[PDB]
Amino acid sequence: QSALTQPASVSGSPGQSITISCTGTSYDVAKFDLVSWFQQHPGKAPKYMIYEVNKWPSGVSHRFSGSKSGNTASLTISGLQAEDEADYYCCSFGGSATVVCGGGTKVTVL
Amino acid sequence: ATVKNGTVEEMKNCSFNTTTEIRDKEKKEYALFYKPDIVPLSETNNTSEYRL
Amino acid sequence: TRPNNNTRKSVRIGPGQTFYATGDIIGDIKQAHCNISEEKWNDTLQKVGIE
Amino acid sequence: EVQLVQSGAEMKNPGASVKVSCAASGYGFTDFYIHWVRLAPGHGLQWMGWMNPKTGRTNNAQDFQGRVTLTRDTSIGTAYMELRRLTSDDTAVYYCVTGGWISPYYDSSYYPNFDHWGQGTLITVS
Ligand SMILES: *[C@@H]1O[C@H](CO)[C@@H](O[C@@H]2O[C@H](CO)[C@@H](O[C@@H]3O[C@H](CO[C@H]4O[C@H](CO[C@H]5O[C@H](CO)[C@@H](O)[C@H](O)[C@@H]5O[C@H]5O[C@H](CO)[C@@H](O)[C@H](O)[C@@H]5O)[C@@H](O)[C@H](O)[C@@H]4O)[C@@H](O)[C@H](O[C@H]4O[C@H](CO)[C@@H](O)[C@H](O)[C@@H]4O[C@H]4O[C@H](CO)[C@@H](O)[C@H](O)[C@@H]4O[C@H]4O[C@H](CO)[C@@H](O)[C@H](O)[C@@H]4O)[C@@H]3O)[C@H](O)[C@H]2NC(C)=O)[C@H](O)[C@H]1NC(C)=O
Ligand SMILES: *[C@@H]1O[C@H](CO)[C@@H](O[C@@H]2O[C@H](CO)[C@@H](O[C@@H]3O[C@H](CO)[C@@H](O)[C@H](O[C@H]4O[C@H](CO)[C@@H](O)[C@H](O)[C@@H]4O)[C@@H]3O)[C@H](O)[C@H]2NC(C)=O)[C@H](O)[C@H]1NC(C)=O
Ligand SMILES: *[C@@H]1O[C@H](CO)[C@@H](O[C@@H]2O[C@H](CO)[C@@H](O[C@@H]3O[C@H](CO)[C@@H](O)[C@H](O)[C@@H]3O)[C@H](O)[C@H]2NC(C)=O)[C@H](O)[C@H]1NC(C)=O
Repeated sequence: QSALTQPASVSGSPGQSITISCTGTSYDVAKFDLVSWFQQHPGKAPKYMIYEVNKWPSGVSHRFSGSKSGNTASLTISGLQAEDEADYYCCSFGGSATVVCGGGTKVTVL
Repeated sequence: ATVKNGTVEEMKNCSFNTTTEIRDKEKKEYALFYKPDIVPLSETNNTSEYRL
Repeated sequence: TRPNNNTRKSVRIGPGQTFYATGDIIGDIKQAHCNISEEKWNDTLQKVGIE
Repeated sequence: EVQLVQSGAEMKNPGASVKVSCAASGYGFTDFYIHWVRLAPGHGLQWMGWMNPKTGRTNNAQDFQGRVTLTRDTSIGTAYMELRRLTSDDTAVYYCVTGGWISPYYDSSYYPNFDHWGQGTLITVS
């Protein structure tokens, strides 16, 4: 199990509901509500979209949102745009004072 | 082990020969101890030999 | 609070009894401490000064 | 604003070791954790280890237990990661990050608040 589990790729037209979920063990997302999501376009940074499960840092549009349910944390989606066509990675708290990342994603807005 | 600048609150990592359950046999084992419970052993100068 | 994520280490010492000790410290090393609200302490010491 | 401008890309062949340096500006260096993450060419993303730039204490992914050792020079404002025992699987676009603020009273090291990043280097183990 390479790091956290994630879908390989997800998609959906504007107006459609989406969730790009990320799942870990009891030594993982369950405990501390420590999960975050990234926005990587090609040849750029993994732009910083969500952290502390639900919060969005400054510079983020408040369409983006997140959530936790026990062993998984779901990226919550609204109002798709051509900018949302992007990777959606996942990194969280891993035990023994580490983090553990996710397999990634590619969105294709339809 | 040592750290400089700022501040450091470290404790010592001290090894000691232990008598295992076989009285003939001994093995090297270690434990971490806070400084107040650890005192240098020899009245002569030695930077590594300590006592409880 | 003691923030350090200490570990339990056990050592057999003589026939059938175990000595315990700390193993590696997990995570980053930090300082133990205790907190008090400032204005409540000022109020306590002022009311004690009144007496 | 804030940047953690890394070095340029440099590569050796499998079995050797390589280097990447991670600068910082303008914010102070000794005040936030420095994190190293790896994004392999046909994979998701990985984590190398966290650097405490003040005391030098570090922890690293158990995959890289002996293969990686992190260091820093606070006066310059730069941090170093050196990966040994290389393979082609150790190709990636390597990134360097400021993690969370450092308090003396609690452990914020493992918080994945990968706020600001380095500008990236293409280390194909060639
Ligand atoms: C017992 O009692 C003790 C205390 O008595 C108690 O300990 C306290 O616990 C608190 C709870 O955790 C803790 O609070 C945190 O404090 C963090 C630090 O905030 C202070 O410091 C910064 C310093 O800023 C630097 O750098 C900036 C540039 O970035 C610069 O502008 C500044 O001038 C300064 O510069 C440095 O470099 C200069 C170079 O020249 C130099 O000149 C300067 O001198 C300096 O060296 C200030 O900016 C702050 O305003 C504060 O003064 C604080 O960051 C932290 O909040 C973050 O984390 C929280 C969770 O821990 C989140 O909930 C929160 O949202 C924050 O998250 C943001 O920040 C993190 C970094 O940690 C980042 O990774 C995130 O992505 C996120 O980013 C978003 O917000 C930031 C703004 O922060 C935006 O900029 C971004 O764009 C994003 O939008 C906590 O608030 C407190 O510090 C601690 N007390 C002490 C003394 O340590 C203890 O817990 C008690 N015991 C018990 C048991 O309870
Ligand atoms: C504080 O210290 C404690 C230890 O005193 C520490 O908790 C430990 O965390 C490790 C993880 O780093 C736990 O190890 C697990 O062991 C089980 C075997 O029972 C494995 O199944 C686990 O691995 C699975 O999950 C991984 C993802 O996390 C997968 O990648 C992997 O493929 C496996 O499927 C894992 O190795 C260990 O059990 C705990 N021990 C205790 C006593 O809690 C804790 O993390 C430290 N930090 C904090 C903030 O508490
Ligand atoms: C406290 O001190 C003891 C020793 O005095 C430390 O234990 C030693 O840790 C090292 C590093 O892990 C061990 O050596 C390594 O072993 C592996 C084998 O997998 C090898 O591949 C490495 O090259 C290296 O040699 C060593 O065996 C171990 N010693 C004992 C007796 O267990 C301990 O880590 C110290 N702890 C702290 C917190 O300082």
